[PDB]
Formats: sequence, C-alpha cells, structure tokens
Amino acid sequence: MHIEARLFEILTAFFALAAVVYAVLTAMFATGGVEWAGTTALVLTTGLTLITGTFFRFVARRLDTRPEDYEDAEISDGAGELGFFAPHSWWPILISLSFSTAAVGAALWLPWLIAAGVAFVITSVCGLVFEYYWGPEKH
Amino acid sequence: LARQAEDIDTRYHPSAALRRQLNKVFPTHWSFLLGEIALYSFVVLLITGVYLTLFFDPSMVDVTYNGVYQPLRGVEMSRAYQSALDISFEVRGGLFVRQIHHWAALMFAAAIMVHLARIFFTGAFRRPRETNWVIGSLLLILAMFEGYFGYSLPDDLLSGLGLRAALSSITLGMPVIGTWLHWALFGGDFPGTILIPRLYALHILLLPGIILALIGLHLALVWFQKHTQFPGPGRTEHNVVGVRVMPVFAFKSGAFFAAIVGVLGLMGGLLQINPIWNLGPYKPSQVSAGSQPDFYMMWTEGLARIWPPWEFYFWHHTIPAPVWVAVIMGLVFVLLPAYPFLEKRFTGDYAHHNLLQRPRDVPVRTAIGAMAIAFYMVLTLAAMNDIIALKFHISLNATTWIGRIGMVILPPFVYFITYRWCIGLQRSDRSVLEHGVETGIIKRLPHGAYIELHQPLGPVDEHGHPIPLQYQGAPLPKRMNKLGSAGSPGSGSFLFADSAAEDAALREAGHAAEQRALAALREH
Amino acid sequence: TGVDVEDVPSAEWGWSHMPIGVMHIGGLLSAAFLLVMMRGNHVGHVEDWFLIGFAAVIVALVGRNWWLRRRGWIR
Amino acid sequence: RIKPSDLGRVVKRKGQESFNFGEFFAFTKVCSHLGCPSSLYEQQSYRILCPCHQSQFDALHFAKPIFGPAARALAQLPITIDTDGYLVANGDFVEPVGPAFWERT
Amino acid sequence: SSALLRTGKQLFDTSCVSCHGANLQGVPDHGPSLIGVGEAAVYFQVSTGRMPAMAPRKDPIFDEAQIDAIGAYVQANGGGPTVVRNPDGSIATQSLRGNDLGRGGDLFRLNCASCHNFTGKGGALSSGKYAPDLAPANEQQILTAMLTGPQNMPKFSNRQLSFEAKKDIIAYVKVATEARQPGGYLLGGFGPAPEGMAMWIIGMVAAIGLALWIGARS
Amino acid sequence: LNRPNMVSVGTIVWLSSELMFFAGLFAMYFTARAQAGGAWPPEPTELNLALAVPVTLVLIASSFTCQMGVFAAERGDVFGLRRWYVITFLMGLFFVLGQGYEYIHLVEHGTTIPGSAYGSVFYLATGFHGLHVIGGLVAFVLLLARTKMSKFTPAQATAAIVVSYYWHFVDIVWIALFATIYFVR
Ligand SMILES: CC(C)=CCC/C(C)=C/CC/C(C)=C\CC/C(C)=C/CC/C(C)=C/CC/C(C)=C/CC/C(C)=C\CC/C(C)=C\CC/C(C)=C/CC1=C(C)C(=O)c2ccccc2C1=O
Ligand code: HEC
Ligand code: HEC
Ligand code: HEM
Ligand SMILES: CCc1nc2ccc(Cl)cn2c1C(=O)NCc1ccc(N2CCC(c3ccc(OC(F)(F)F)cc3)CC2)cc1
Ligand code: FES
Repeated sequence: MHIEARLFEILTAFFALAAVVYAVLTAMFATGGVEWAGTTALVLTTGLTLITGTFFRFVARRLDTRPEDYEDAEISDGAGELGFFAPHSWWPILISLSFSTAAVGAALWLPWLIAAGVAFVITSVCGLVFEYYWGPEKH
Repeated sequence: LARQAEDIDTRYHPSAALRRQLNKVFPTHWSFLLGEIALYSFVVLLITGVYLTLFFDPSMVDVTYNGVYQPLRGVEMSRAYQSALDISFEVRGGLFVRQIHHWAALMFAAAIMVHLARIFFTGAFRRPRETNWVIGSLLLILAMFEGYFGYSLPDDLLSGLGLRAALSSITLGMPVIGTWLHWALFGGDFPGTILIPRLYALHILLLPGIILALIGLHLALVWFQKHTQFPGPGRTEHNVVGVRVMPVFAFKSGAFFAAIVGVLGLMGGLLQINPIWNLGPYKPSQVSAGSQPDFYMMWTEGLARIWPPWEFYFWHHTIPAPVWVAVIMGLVFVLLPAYPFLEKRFTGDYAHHNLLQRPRDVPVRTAIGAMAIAFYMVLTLAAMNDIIALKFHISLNATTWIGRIGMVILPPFVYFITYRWCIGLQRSDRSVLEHGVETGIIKRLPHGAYIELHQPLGPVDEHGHPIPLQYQGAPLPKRMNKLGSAGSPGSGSFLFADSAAEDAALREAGHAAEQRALAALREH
Repeated sequence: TGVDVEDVPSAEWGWSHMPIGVMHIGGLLSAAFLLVMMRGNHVGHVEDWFLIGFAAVIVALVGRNWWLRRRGWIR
Repeated sequence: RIKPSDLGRVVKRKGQESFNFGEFFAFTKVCSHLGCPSSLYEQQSYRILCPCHQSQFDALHFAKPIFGPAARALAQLPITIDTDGYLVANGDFVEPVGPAFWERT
Repeated sequence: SSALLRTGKQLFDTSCVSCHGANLQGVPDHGPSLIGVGEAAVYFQVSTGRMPAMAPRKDPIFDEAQIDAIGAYVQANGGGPTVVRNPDGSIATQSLRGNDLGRGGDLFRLNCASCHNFTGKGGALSSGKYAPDLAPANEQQILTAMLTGPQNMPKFSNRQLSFEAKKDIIAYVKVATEARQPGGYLLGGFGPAPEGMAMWIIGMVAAIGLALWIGARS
Repeated sequence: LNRPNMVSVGTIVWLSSELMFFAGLFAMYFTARAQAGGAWPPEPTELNLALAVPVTLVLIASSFTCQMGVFAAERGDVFGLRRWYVITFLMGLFFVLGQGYEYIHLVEHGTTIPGSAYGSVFYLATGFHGLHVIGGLVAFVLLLARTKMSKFTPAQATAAIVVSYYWHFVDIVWIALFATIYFVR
C-alpha cells in the first residue's frame, strides 16, 4: 500500500515541525520557560504517526501489486477465498458487563467489587479467545 | 478371598441381586449431579453436628462469663451463649468445625434450590413422578425451617432479634388462635425458660429424623423408577443409555463426594461466618443495624418489609399487618407442591414420559419459571436495603419504593422477554437445520459475489444444496471446531516432541475408536 | 390447546399457548394494585406520581393490544 | 428532650395533653409492629427509626408512623418530678405496649 | 501568646462568612448560629474535613495550628465545650483510652451500636443520611463526636456519659477496629448477606464446575 | 488473498494509541519537576540504583527471547515456541517481583503516594507500566494454552507475532521511563 504510507508521512512531518516550533517559541517569549505539557503531547503524537507510517512503508516495500492498489483491474482478479469472519457470538456483552462491574467498583471505593470485576474480565476474555479453538468433548 | 466369599454365598446366596444391582445403567449428564451435591452436604452436616453435640449446653439460665475472651469478662449471659463461646475459644479445632457446619448448611440450601430449578425446567415431574416432586417440596420446607432453628441456638443479639420478631410476633398476630399458639410454643410470654431446650430437641433429633426418612424414600423412588434422559441418537422411551454402576458410576460418585468435601473444608477454613463474639448476649433493650437472616429466609423478611400497612379494626378486635405475610407464605408453600396437577389440568396431557424437554421447546413454562425467579430475586434484594443504601449511595425510602414497585412490574417484563427469547432460540435451531453450519469463510465468486461456505449435516441434492433435516429434540452444533474440523495437535509433553511413529499410531487408533463408537450407537 | 407451527416451530413438543384474556386481566389487576397502594403513611407525594405514571403505561399497552386485536390488525 | 426553639410544632394526642414535663416526652421503645427496639433517633428531624424493617415515627406528632408497615402510634408514658428533684412516672400507659393481637392493641 | 486570635478571625472571614455571618450569627439561608458551640465542635468539624462545605467527610483544609486559631476565635464568642489537652498543651490521644473493655462494649451496644453496627461498621438512616464507619477516626475525634453531637447524631453530655464512660467507649472502639479476625477472612463485618453471596459465587461455582468436568454433556 | 496481514495492522494502530496514553502520563511527570526547585527529589527519597539495573537487563533479555520464539514460530513447530515463551514468561515474572520488592523497600521509610508530589508522579508513572507488563504475561499464558488445544495453523503464528511485538513496545517504553527517571532526574 503506497498512499496510506504517504498520508502518514505527511502527517508526521507536519507534527514534528509544529512540535519543534512550539518548543523553541516557548523556550523564549514565555512566562516560565518551556511549557512542558503541550511539548510532550506533540512529540509523542509525532511518534504515533511515525510508527504507523514506518510500518506501512515496510509492508509496501515488501509487497507486490494488489488488485485494490492497482487500477486497470477487473473483478475476476479478486476471485478467491477471503479470511474467516466470525458469525454470531455472545461473549462481547459479558465482557462489557464484567468491565462495567469493575468500573463501578472503582467509582465507589469497594475493593471486593474490583476483585470480582477483574476475575470476571479474565474469565470472559478467556472465553472470547478460546471460542473457535475448543475441540470436541472427550467423554 | 475365595473361602470368605464362598461361605458368604452358601449362607446368603445373593449372587443374583448383586448382579442385578451391578448392571444397572445410569445416564451421564452433568446436570444429574445437583442432587448428589445436596446429599453430600447433608452427610457432612450429620457428621459435624454429631461432633458439636458433645460440647453444647442448651440452657437459658444466667451466668457471668469469666473465661478467656477478655472483652466479655464480667458480662452476664445465658448458658448456651457461654457454651458456644467455649466451643469457639477453648476447644482445639472447634471454631473450624462450627464454621464447616454453617457453610455446609448454606451449600445444602443452595444445592436444593438449583436441583429444584433443573427438575422444573426440564419437565422431569410429569406423569410417573408427581409424588417424587411432592416429597422434594416437603424436603425443601423442612430444610428451611431446620436451618432457621439451627442458627437460632447460640442465643446472641442477632438470633434473638430474629426469633423475637418473626416467631413471637407473627405467631402472636394470627386471627383467632394466635396467642394460644404463642403460649403453647413458648410456655408463656416471649423470653421464657423452655425455648432453647425445645429448639435444641427439635433441631438435633426430630427434623433430622424426618429428613432422613424422606431422603431414603426419595432415593428409593428414584432407584426403582429408572432415571429420565434427554433425546439423542440412540435414546428411546423404552431404554436407558449410559454407563453401568459396576466400574464407573460408583467411582465418579465417590470422587465427586471427595471434591465437595474438599471445597467445604477450604471455605470453612478460609472464610469467616457468624462471629458470635463480636455480637453480645441477647438483651431485649439493645439492637444493631444489620438484622438479616440467612439467605433462605431473606425473601420472608423482604416480603415483610415491602408490604404496605393495611390493618382492619372492627368490633373489639384487631387484624394486624403480618397476617398478610402469613397467608402469602402459606400460599407459596401450597402452590409449590401442587404444580404438576395444575399443569396437567390446564394442558390436558396425561401420558407417560421418560424423555426430558429442552427448556427452549416449552416457552410458557420457561417464562413462568423465569417470572418466579425474578420475583424471588426482588424479594431477596429488598431484604438488604440497609447494606445496599449504605454501600451504594441510594436513599432508603427510594429502595423501599423500588422494591414495592418492582414486585409488580418486573415479573411480567421478565415473562415477555423470556417468551420471545425461547422462540428466538427455536428459530436459530431451525435455520441451522435447513441450511448447514456456518463456517465463517468468505469467497468472491469471480462475478463479484460474496458467499459464506456452509457445511451440510446430512445428504445433498443434485446441485450441492443440502436437503433439510427434521428436528428431533436434540441439540445441534453451531461451531465448526466442535465437530472435528481443526484438531490433532502435536504429541509431545509440553516442550519436547515425541517420535513420528508414536504420533501417527496414537492419532490413527483414536480416530478409529471414535468412528466405532459413533457407528455402534447409531445402529442400535 | 393449539398454536400454528409457523409462529412457534416447536409447538408439538411442549406447552406454547397462553390465552390472551389472562394477560389482559392480569395487566388491569396489576394497575389496580399499583393504584390502591396510595393508602398508607406516605407524607410527601413524590412516590404517588411514579405509581400514577406506571399505572397509565400498563393501561395504555393493554388498551392498544385490545383495540388492535379487535380490528384484525393482530392475529 | 426537645429543643426550646421548636416546642410549637407539637400536636399532643387527644387523651395525653399533660403527659410531658416541659421538654421531656418519654415514649416507649417497643415498636408497635413486631416488637423490635425503635432506638434510632434523629435529633433534628425528630424521627424515630425501627432498624428491623425501617418504620418511621414522628416524635413531634405523638409518635405517629409516617413510613412503612407500621400502622399504630407509639405509647406515651406520663412523667413528673418528685419532692427531691428526680424523674418519676406519673401513672401508667393508657394502652397496651408492643405488637397487636386479636383482643386489642 | 494566647492574646492572639487575630489569626482565627482572619481565616473565618475568608472561608466562613458566606454561610454563617460576619458575627457568627447564622445566615438564615444556610448555616446555624455557632455561638453556643465551642472549641470541640470546631475541632471535630474541621479536623475530619466536614467543614468548609460545598455533609460527607473529606480532606481537611486547615492545619499548622490554625484549627486552634478558629477554635479559640469561636470559643471567645460563647461557652461551648473545649478539647481535651495533655500536660504539653497538645491534644490528648493516649490519655483518652480507658482500661476496661467489658463496660465500654456494653455501653457501646446499648448507646452506639443501634446506628453504626455491632463492631462499628456503617448503618443507614432514613432519606439519604447514613451513619459512617468508625475505623479511621482517632481518639480525640471520637470524644468530641460524642460530646458535640454532630448532625442527626444525639448529644451525650458529660453528665449522662461521664468521662470514664467516654474513655472506655473510646478504648472499645479503637480495639474493635484493630483486632484480627480469628476465623479467616471476614467478609466485611456484616451478617449473612456477604456470606450468602460468597457461597453462591464461590462454593456453588466450584461444585457446578466439577460437575461439568466429571459428567458428560449431551 | 489478503497479502498484508490484518491482525498486524490492528495491533500496530492500537500500540500507537497506547503510546499517546503514556504521553499523557509523561506530561504529568515533567510538570511538578519544574516547580520543585533544588533537590527536587525530597530528602527522605533517594533511588537505589543497585537494583534497577539488573531488572532492566532482564527485560531486555526477555525481548531477545521473545524474538527467538517468533523465529521458531515462523517455521511450523510448536515446541520451540513453547520453550522460548515459557522462558519469556519467567523473566517477566522476575522483573515484576523485583519492581514490587523495590516498592516495598521504598515505601518502608519514606515516599508514599499521599505524602509527596514526587512520590505521586513516580508511583503513577511506574505502576501503569507494571500493569501493562502483567497484561502481557496474561497474554502469554493465553497464547500457550491456545496452542495446546489444536494443530498449528498460520493463525497461531500470526497471534504469536502480534503478542511478540506488543512485548517489544512494552520493554521500549520501559527504557524511556528508566532513562528519564533514574538518570536524568
Ligand atoms: C423454579 C421455580 C421457582 C418454580 C415455580 C413453581 C411455582 C410457580 C411455585 C410458586 C412460587 C412463587 C409464587 C414465588 C417464588 C418465591 C418463593 C417460591 C421462594 C421459595 C424458594 C425457592 C422456590 C427458590 C426458587 C428457585 C431458585 C431461586 C433458583 C435460583 C438459582 C438458579 C436458577 C441459578 C443459579 C446459578 C448460580 C450458580 C450463579 C448465580 C450467581 C448469583 C448472582 C445468584 C444470585 C443470588 C441468589 C439466587 C441468592 O439467593 C442470593 C442470596 C443472597 C445474596 C446474594 C444472592 C445472589 O446473588
Ligand atoms: C454555607 C457553607 C458552609 C461553609 C463555607 C462553612 N460551613 Fe459550617 N456549617 C454549614 C452547615 C449547613 C452546617 C450545619 C451542620 C450540618 O447540618 O451538617 C454547619 C455546621 C457547622 C458547625 C457545627 C454546628 C453545630 O451546631 O454543631 C461548625 C462548628 C461550623 N459549621 C464551623 C465552620 C467552620 C470552622 C468553617 C470553616 C471556616 C465553616 N463552618 C464553613 C455550612 C458551612
Ligand atoms: C443513628 C444515631 C446515632 C447514634 C445513636 C450514634 N451515632 Fe455517631 N454518627 C451518627 C451520624 C448520623 C454521624 C455523622 C455526623 C456527621 O457526619 O457530621 C455520626 C458520626 C460519628 C463519628 C464520626 C465518624 C468519622 O469517621 O468521622 C463517630 C466517631 C461517632 N459518630 C461515634 C459515635 C459513638 C461513640 C456513639 C455512641 C455513644 C454514637 N456515635 C452514636 C449517628 C449516630
Ligand atoms: C440437617 C440439616 C442441618 C442444618 C440445616 C443445620 C444448621 C445449623 C446451623 C446453621 C447452625 C448454626 C451454627 C453456628 O452458627 O455456629 C447449627 C447449629 C448446631 N447444629 Fe445443626 N444443622 C443441621 C443438622 C444438624 C445435626 C444432624 C446435628 C446433630 C446430630 C446438628 C447439631 C447442631 C448443634 C449442636 C448446633 C449448635 C452448636 C453451635 O451452635 O455451635 N445439626 N445447625
Ligand atoms: C418478619 C420476618 C423477619 N424479620 C426479621 C428481622 C430481623 C431478623 Cl434477624 C430476622 N427477621 C425475620 C425472620 O426471621 N424471617 C424468617 C421467618 C419468617 C416467618 C416464620 N414463620 C413462623 C411461624 C408462623 C406461623 C406458625 C404457625 C401458624 O399456624 C398455622 F396457621 F396453623 F400454620 C401460623 C403461622 C409463620 C411465619 C419463620 C421464619
Ligand atoms: S419491628 Fe420495628 S418495624 Fe417491624
């Protein structure tokens, strides 16, 4: 993919420019020196876009043309078998209930509720991860 | 031991009843152990209570403590409270034993309730078994009252408040008999001298005896009317498919017994229940904030809390409010044992039944049961008003009114949702019967179309679509991995692999044995 | 009693019909019971308005169902 | 003991107008529902709360119940002082104390 | 330098006059008079943090001997009770612990346990209000609490509850909040509700999980 | 079909968002260091560098072990994967135990969360990283248990790879935190 990488490179360039400009303009001309709270956010949003763009760049350099990236193409090119898309599942609502229990137990300071919520989150996430890998029962 | 076995055989010659009992077949469903749980809890209760009777003194005479527990020295208390304190602090391992006793009582009640839920929802109470249902209901009532009389024995402040309020002042208010019952039971006015010995005699001798007789009768009826079963591949109304007692079933039952005893010991050692020393001896002038009976009487307490103050005053007389609680509790206790006859009168079905129903195939009964469970949960939560309003910052009057209104609007809402949910499950089953099992794989079909690659459960027609099956009351698979689709991991241990020959041989013999089991059970 | 299979697929495997008169009368009775609960020691009227508001919704639903069933739009 | 500030919001039930001695009132402590000690007293709402099932009586209105399954008022005891300055009882309750039964309150 | 309450009436004027008045007169909208009250009321209300209020317990705003400043300034305008002091002039902590726990516990169960608990946990009152937990309050706070009678809590004078009685109650409270549970993990201090919950959510799930493991499903 | 991996893209963008979270925490830390003039680590607080070096080297060795496990996973054998991931789990557990020990020995005689500003920002910055490490440990255990229950397919390889570079992100942000707190001061 060539255009996504270019988008992220544009964003990273602008963010780095803005971060450096803000840092050096608040080093002077400011009440107490460098501002130290917007500077950090700016360098690390630059780092975010940089990470994403670099990953996309490597994947693009390690890839041959794709029917999506390619113009000139027809629908007989993508004829094949896509991945695995999960049909019906009921684990998400249980995960959300467990996380909400832990959150309300953290709002009102109740340690037992926090412990129960964490245990339920571990259980529900385990159920979600193993859903399509449990084998038949051994009897 | 040939000599001993033969001499037993010429003196008794059973040799045929033993063979008839060693070949009995029992179905193997995880849901058929919820009664074993209650049975094992009862056994543990018997053992620990027999241990406890060697140290308890059930008197109501007053003494001064003069013991080892210092923050209570010089306080005047009854003899039962002092005996309980002596069990707790002066016998090596007594606190552990009474904590096991209380935890086992709680597990007894909970297991009974879960077992009743199973029996009701699967429909195992129909024509041949109404009387067994009735015996079970009586056992439930007796267990409730036995636990109550039990935790009211070491008379401290909480037990005293419970006794006073419930027993004394609800028996005192009955319309005509009333005070006569109160004086026959207490020997006089509320704080007497014969209450605790009478409760002790009722609790260690009478109710355990009645419960033991009823449990014997229950298990006999279950043994001679063979167990029910779920519909399946080789199951009919005329046979029992499972495992014989001889090698397997006794083994599984004993292992389950040991595991339940282990759980009870662990949670009787690690969690604290009923610390009577933090309380004080019962005195009619002081009170605390919790109140609260054990969780199997909380519905009675909640019903007393959220019932409005409706009294009737006519000529020279008075009918107080707790009369309402009395008739409602009696109505519940009368409507529980008489349900199978009501259902057979209303549906008009009087045939023998040995195959169970899935709860999704009977929407109306499932909705009724869900409504009753919602009602019970509302009544139980209305009993911990103080704790809820204190921990979660809610008004107290707010919780009272929430319970008072929920008592009317939650059951019907639950009924509606449960009915619609059951029918939705039925439709989801019919869809996988008509088509195949969804695999989750997508294709693009060169003229840009997306299909999803179902997998048939039976034969197929000329153009690849499966011919629809018929429903047979048995569950259907929904995930491709539950059918053998992606399996067979390596055959190492956890970090080092085995040889290839061993892996191939084990995999291949396992596959063969699976196929043979399937083909054998189909054909019968 | 009887229900067609196209509404309840497993209509021959168990009880699946409850007559509608039971539901209508039960709704009316529950509304009446909510109303009669203004007799007591309620000083303050914040609670009475919830009783009146929940008894109007039940009556509205019961009346809607009855009127639609009477004109054939349902069943 | 009622604060002298209010002493004007008292209602004084029909038969017990002289059962109080100044700012002392001396109601009973056995709840008129099922007999638990109604000991929770809120000093500036003048409400008595029974902790067993949460009834509420109005200490300024002859202990009239204003919440819950409680339906009858708490009994009041007449008090006075003797020739030495100690608090004594000026008689007996006008009615039975505690829960009700078939015969009467 | 006791003739210095110019501090005191420097903090009150900038943190209290909007709800009590410039002359401690009780703005007829929000606050009470604060004239008959003394140093003990101010100490209990500010040290626990219930004071200056936007009433729950919060973090305190004032120390570095300014609780003394406001207390002396308020005591100079009335005759309320005063805070106990040790031979150094500081507030007594250790001298307010009695030596008899039986009498203290009996007095607690008769007078105090109705609203709080058997062992000093919380309790719920009507329409909002509750009775807090007695664990984090120190000794002088307990004494001044039962001496000044804060909102909706009764007032126990030194004539109906003598000073020994108060010291013994303090000792019982401080011992009941700091003793072990010699039976395992206590489930919060309350009765059978946490016990029933722990049963249903530990023992029954263990039993049903083992039943699912042992027995087949069909 | 699907020449670039999907789980990879998802994990990458999520790791970017997590970086922004830690940015917020860093911004909290740098302020209140500009205000404290002089010995801005207060007198009762001084950091024991004799313990913070070994745990950092242990974490770096963990990163190496995880990369070796992924190398073993890309060729379809489960046992090399299992061995290297068990080693990584053990080293991460050792790191967490060392961090907890330093917390104990440092709260013993001084610095607390409600007792200072430096202690507040220090505990807040390092405890969230500890929570992330614990989450990574849970992910390792779940992945091993999942490889135990079916045959090895490319999906298992993809899961291993994404868990791997989550771990890498964790032990890189740790290097950042360490160099900022213990040396720069
Ligand atoms: C099945 C149905 C009850 C039969 C109906 C037959 C006929 C209608 C009889 C009429 C009865 C009607 C009129 C009134 C009902 C109320 C009355 C009968 C009460 C008597 C007691 C008896 C009948 C018990 C009813 C059945 C019982 C409640 C089964 C519930 C348990 C089952 C279904 C699921 C349990 C699964 C369990 C392992 C996980 C649940 C986890 C927790 C949240 C369970 C919930 C929970 C419970 C259930 C507590 O009791 C509890 C008590 C104290 C503190 C907390 C809790 C608590 O959290
Ligand atoms: C209007 C907001 C408000 C502010 C600001 C405020 N108070 Fe209060 N104060 C109240 C209210 C309302 C009460 C009534 C007590 C209650 O109901 O809890 C009260 C009660 C008191 C009491 C106890 C009264 C009694 O009779 O026992 C004292 C003492 C007190 N305040 C002093 C202070 C002090 C010291 C400050 C800090 C300079 C302060 N107040 C600031 C509102 C306020
Ligand atoms: C239900 C009536 C009631 C009685 C009786 C009662 N309390 Fe209180 N108590 C309260 C209320 C309400 C508060 C909260 C006052 C506030 O927050 O301003 C409180 C507060 C307290 C506090 C402050 C707790 C804290 O953490 O700051 C202590 C200490 C205390 N009471 C001790 C006692 C003692 C000792 C007794 C027995 C002599 C007693 N109480 C009797 C209701 C009561
Ligand atoms: C069968 C069902 C039983 C139930 C539900 C039950 C329940 C209880 C409970 C909850 C207690 C309170 C214990 C405590 O709080 O310390 C108790 C006390 C007691 N139980 Fe049981 N019990 C049963 C059977 C038995 C049996 C069969 C015996 C004797 C053979 C027995 C002997 C005792 C004794 C002596 C006490 C009082 C000792 C004490 O309180 O420490 N119980 N019972
Ligand atoms: C209000 C309940 C309650 N509040 C609190 C508050 C605090 C605490 Cl700690 C506990 N509680 C509880 C409490 O303990 N609830 C359990 C309970 C409830 C009722 C009964 N029953 C006894 C026999 C009666 C009876 C007996 C014979 C009769 O004669 C006839 F007609 F022939 F049958 C009629 C009625 C009925 C009620 C037992 C236990
Ligand atoms: S006992 Fe006082 S309210 Fe029922």
